[PDB]
Amino acid sequence: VNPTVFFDIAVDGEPLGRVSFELFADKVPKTAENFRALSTGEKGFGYKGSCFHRIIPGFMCQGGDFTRHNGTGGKSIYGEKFEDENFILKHTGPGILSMANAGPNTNGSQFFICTAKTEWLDGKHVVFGKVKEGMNIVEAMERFGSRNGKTSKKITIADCGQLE
Repeated sequence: VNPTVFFDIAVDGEPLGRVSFELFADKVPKTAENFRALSTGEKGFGYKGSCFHRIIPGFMCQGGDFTRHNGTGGKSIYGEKFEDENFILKHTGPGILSMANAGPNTNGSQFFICTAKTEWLDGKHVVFGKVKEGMNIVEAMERFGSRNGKTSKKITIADCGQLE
């Protein structure tokens, strides 16, 4: 009833496992359709084959930059950027899926998964989903990042698509 999508994660090519995310289209529909369409790839472009470029252990895993692969690109299904839809949902704990951005109303395609409650980001980043299964795979990816976010291994979304 809320869509579910999955990413299959690979570390330098070696399969790691699958993470599935429930997307709260009931509360943040524009934001959640944007992540759903990029996971299926149905508009022509999307997340398949891209990497997690910034992983800061004990905080969050960030990816979604499918154009420049380092945090300087990405785009939404609506344009380069779109507005912050609302701030109903908050960063209550691990598994929260929230949009990364560069300031007010600059959402594109980059997202991050919280591995901690990060209440200081409330009202600054739009929360739109959470880990349904595979939290242990997010924990395992977290072991490859560092204090400044550089990764030891290339963490890529080998495959991704919808499940519900």
